Amino acid sequence: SLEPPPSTFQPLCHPLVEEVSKEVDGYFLQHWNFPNEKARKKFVAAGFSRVTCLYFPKALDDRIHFACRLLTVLFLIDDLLEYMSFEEGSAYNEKLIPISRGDVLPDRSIPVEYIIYDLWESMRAHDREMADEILEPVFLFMRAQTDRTRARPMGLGGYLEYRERDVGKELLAALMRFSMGLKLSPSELQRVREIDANCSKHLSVVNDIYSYEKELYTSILCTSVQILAQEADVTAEAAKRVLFVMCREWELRHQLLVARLSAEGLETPGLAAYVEGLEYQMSGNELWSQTTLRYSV
Amino acid sequence: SLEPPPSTFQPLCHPLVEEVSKEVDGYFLQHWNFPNEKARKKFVAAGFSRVTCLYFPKALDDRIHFACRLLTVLFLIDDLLEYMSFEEGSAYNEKLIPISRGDVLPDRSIPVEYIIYDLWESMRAHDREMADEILEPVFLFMRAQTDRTRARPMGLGGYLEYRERDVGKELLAALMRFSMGLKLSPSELQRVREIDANCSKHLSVVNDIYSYEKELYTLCTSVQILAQEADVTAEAAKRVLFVMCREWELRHQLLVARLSAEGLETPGLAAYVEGLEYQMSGNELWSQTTLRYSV
Amino acid sequence: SLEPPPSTFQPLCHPLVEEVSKEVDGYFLQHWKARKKVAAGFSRVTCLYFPKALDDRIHFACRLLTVLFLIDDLLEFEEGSAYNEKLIPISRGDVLPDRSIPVEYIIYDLWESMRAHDREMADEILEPVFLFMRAQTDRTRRPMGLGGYLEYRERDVGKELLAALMRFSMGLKLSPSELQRVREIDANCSKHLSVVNDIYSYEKELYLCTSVQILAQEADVTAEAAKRVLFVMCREWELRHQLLVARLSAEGLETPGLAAYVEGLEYQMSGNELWSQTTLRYSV
Amino acid sequence: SLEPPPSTFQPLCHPLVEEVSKEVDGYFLQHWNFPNEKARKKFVAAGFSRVTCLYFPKALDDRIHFACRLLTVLFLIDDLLEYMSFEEGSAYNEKLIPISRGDVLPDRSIPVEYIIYDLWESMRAHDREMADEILEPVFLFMRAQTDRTRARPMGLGGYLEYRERDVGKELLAALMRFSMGLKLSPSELQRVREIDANCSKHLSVVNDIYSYEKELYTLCTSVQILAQEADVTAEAAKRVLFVMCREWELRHQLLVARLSAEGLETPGLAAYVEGLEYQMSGNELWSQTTLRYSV
Ligand SMILES: C/C(=C\CC/C(C)=C/COP(=O)(O)OP(=O)(O)O)CCC=C(CF)CF
Ligand SMILES: C/C(=C\CC/C(C)=C/COP(=O)(O)OP(=O)(O)O)CCC=C(CF)CF
Ligand SMILES: C/C(=C\CC/C(C)=C/COP(=O)(O)OP(=O)(O)O)CCC=C(CF)CF
Ligand SMILES: [Cl-]
Ligand SMILES: [Mg+2]
Ligand SMILES: [Mg+2]
Repeated sequence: SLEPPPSTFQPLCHPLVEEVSKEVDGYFLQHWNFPNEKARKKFVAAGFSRVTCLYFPKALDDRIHFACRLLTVLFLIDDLLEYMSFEEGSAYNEKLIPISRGDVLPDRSIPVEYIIYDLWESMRAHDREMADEILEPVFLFMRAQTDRTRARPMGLGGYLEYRERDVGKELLAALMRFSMGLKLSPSELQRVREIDANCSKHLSVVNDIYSYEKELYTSILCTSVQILAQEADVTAEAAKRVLFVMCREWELRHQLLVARLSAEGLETPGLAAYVEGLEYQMSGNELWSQTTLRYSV
Repeated sequence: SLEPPPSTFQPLCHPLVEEVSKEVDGYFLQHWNFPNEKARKKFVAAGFSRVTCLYFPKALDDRIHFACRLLTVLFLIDDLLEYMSFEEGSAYNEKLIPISRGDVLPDRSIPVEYIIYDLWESMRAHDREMADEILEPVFLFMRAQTDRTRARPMGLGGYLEYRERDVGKELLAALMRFSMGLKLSPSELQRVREIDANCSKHLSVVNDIYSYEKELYTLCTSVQILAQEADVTAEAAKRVLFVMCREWELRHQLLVARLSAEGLETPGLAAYVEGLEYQMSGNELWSQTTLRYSV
Repeated sequence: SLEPPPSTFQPLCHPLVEEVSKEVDGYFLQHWKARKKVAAGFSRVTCLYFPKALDDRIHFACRLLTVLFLIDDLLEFEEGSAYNEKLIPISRGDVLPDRSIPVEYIIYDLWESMRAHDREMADEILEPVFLFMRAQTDRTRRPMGLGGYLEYRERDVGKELLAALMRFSMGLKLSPSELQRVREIDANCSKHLSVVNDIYSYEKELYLCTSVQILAQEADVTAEAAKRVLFVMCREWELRHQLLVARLSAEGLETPGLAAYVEGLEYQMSGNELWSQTTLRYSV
Repeated sequence: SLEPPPSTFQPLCHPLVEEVSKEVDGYFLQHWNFPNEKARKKFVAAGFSRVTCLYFPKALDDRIHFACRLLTVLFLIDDLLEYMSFEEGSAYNEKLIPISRGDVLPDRSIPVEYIIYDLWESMRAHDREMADEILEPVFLFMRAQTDRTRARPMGLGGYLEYRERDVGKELLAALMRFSMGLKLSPSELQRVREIDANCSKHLSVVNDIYSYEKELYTLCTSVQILAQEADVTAEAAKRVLFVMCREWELRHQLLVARLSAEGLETPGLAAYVEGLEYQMSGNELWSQTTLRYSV
């Protein structure tokens, strides 16, 4: 099989993983309109709350659950969208957006509508200012869930630059800041721009490495594995390995940029905690990619 | 510095290296026109025959000197071109091409001319049939020594496919077939087409990796390219490219076995495919030592 | 030899152009060589870009451009990012301008007058403007092919600054729900503006990143030859724009505000062309 | 539908077109094993010798038939290859090569085998020198008919650079020189490198413009690539590309004038570049009329 190269990074989980998993999972099991029982067992087996704790281990104890709820519903909605058309899904989420802003009261008879309205109302209660900060990142993501992918020849360079702007990863960085109470200033973010780009790249390639077998079932393939294999003319497996070393090079560069950021006296306490959180998203994303059933054939 | 990742390929120097060295080196130490003495000293150190012996280890004991000669003169000529222009250089070699075919005569007063003539007459003398096989390969190559790079940005893929056609690595393969008395038939060579590209690509990247510093002083190299596309330092890029070379090495082996499974292959190809394997490991050792890449 | 191919897009000019031009030019030419020329046609471009702008807002746009144009180039130590960055806080009004340095109180007053006419929409242009100003002062690049460049330009900031400034000029209120519906049309439009720009500014910018150089290399033809091919490509995007607008309408997603928005984008393209040809900024 | 933009070039056919066709047709009509009758009917419809007179309208009267025969057999062999695997076809043509060289006699009982042998035996008999001059161009093509295309992300520039090296266009140019009796020296050919690359792109793109739909059933053409990089329809890409083709026609005229103004144009090159012009004009008409692209 495939062996991951040496890494100075290691996966961690949020301390309250078990308590939150129970809480959040419980809520949805009683509120979410699940199809049959096999579905409820498939939901618990997924442990979305646990996935979230693996991504945001350094999240505040009284905030980690918000993230678990947020991602949980996003994962669920993403599954529903699978059985819908771009027109349907687009309209579906576009409706939940005003409900998320809290500018439209939900139809209490529809689960997803009040779960969303409630989740955001709850969030604004805990921290109005920061809760508003993640509104845009979330919608940007939601709208992207139903966007049509334009196919065009892309070399490794173009592909990687494209992933640097991935909205899913942008959502994770903004959600992580919320779960950690990190209110970074405009100057501080523009200060870690390279770090973010590098990280977003890491997360994506790691996903490509383990999601390849899945996507290669085409019964519109956009992945670094495919691109690196054709450009270097090697097998997909050969490309996966090469891509993995590249990822370690991005971990190194991360440490370099973090050292540079500090050496220049620009590492405020927040950025310190932030760039650390990012290190855990990278290691967390890797363990997840290696186990999640989403990538299972 | 840079630590090369594990390889199952091992270099090998041709046994007669030391003798063919004294021989060939001498031939040029009296015939070729060297400026002063410093030129000669350096020349000795460069050890072109040694370099050749590292690339063609399995070369027939009574043919290894030919190669050492062919590459010593090209290495020599190439060096002179660094002081000539695209018009001057293109003609310089363009003039030597006919004489090489034997269709023209070598002005005996002109070192380089009779050496090339004598060199070839000698080769057709040993093996007329094969001494010709490497006429075009050498020419197509000589003319390439004076071309002007075109203006089009290349990505990793474009650069690699481009290196799969490298005229130089093509010359090597041909000069090796000659040094090993391997008369491959057209149907065979094509059967190893992918094997030639994968190899040429391998030789070029290893070269890039060790020649980066040198070239960097003013660029078409896999190091700068991957460094820009992946957005990492040149060093990080070298490490990645090196691992990539190991994949090409593993691929080579597969291209070799696959060649026999779907129909075992003649001793010629079987031998040739092995010769290619030695150029790869040979080139690596060279790249790590040749002063050509030193500052 | 540059004979623009046929186009169905007809450029419009704001009827108050003459009025506002002298009005606006007469301003900076008081609060700012022996030359100063004008011949550039700043307020003139604005009027070609936003011909449907509201009569009482058209001068605002001319001022924001007459200043942004005197900055993009003109006054611009290849990292004088401190110059621009020192004008953002002022723009928001969080810092007062030294009545001595024109470029300062010009920005201040300018923005203060924009909020006073309409705060909401005035604040909305802030970010789009800063993003433009923050953009390009040198931070660019890796290997760029045609497709990469056009894709890069589909998300151009200046092109984003125009749509922003345009909505403010016409008093067009659009929700992200509606803007999201016109992403394709925006990307397409942004390309048209950038390539036309590249075609006529090739000489000036050459005195680099431009579709003219790239196509010339990839097709291996001269710059002028590339300009002609690029022009035909612009006519295709014009056709695509119409098709996209047709679709927006049929898909029942067209709303009055959106109907005006698209048509306005058409004006920027046609206007951008007429201008680029005449403007002595690229030495006609 | 698709209206071709203005052009200063015009298609031209060879005068002996009617006689050559008759001659070349009858020959194959009796020596070539046509499955039934439906085939012979189709065969005549193709007008292979008529296609040749369109591409080489300036061919010598006593040579144009050599071209028609050559293309006809290649066309036919291309069709039979469609019913063979890569390994099959590769071995099929790999056998006709040693035969074309005249090095191995044909099995007179197998049509394709003795039709090739005799053809080359004939050509050498008319101009041994030039005949051998085009052996490699033909073999380079034949071996490409059974090649596996390596798919990789490719932009416009990459695709065009690749087409400049198209073996088919190389064959037409080589075959054209043979048909026109133009023995170009190495210096002359090197002198028209750009011109050949420019023309090679032109023929290749015009083909793509008209073979798109055909290939658009259930991969590697300038149409799909430009449409995707510019985000326009394939139909629009075709209109843009056509204009580009006129630009290349312009480039051709300017390269000839410069090549002339620099005193580098010879009587042979003059006839050659004009021959390429008609190759571009002819290829365009063919692309619009051949049934090879229909449905
Ligand atoms: C992005 C996250 C939550 C967003 C909610 C959802 C449904 C994310 C899943 O969207 P994608 O995974 O990007 O499409 P994909 O499966 O890759 O073809 C946290 C981690 C999820 C990942 C999914 F890839 C990876 F980090
Ligand atoms: C195929 C030959 C040698 C193989 C060893 C190699 C890779 C020689 C390298 O030839 P170069 O194109 O100049 O790359 P470089 O920047 O000098 O390292 C013949 C020697 C030819 C020369 C001129 F081509 C001498 F450099
Ligand atoms: C270049 C030649 C003729 C010019 C007519 C042309 C442009 C034929 C081109 O047919 P293609 O659509 O390019 O598919 P191909 O890969 O060439 O089989 C002689 C080669 C003979 C053929 C017969 F099979 C090739 F098409
Ligand atoms: Cl030209
Ligand atoms: Mg500018
Ligand atoms: Mg410009």
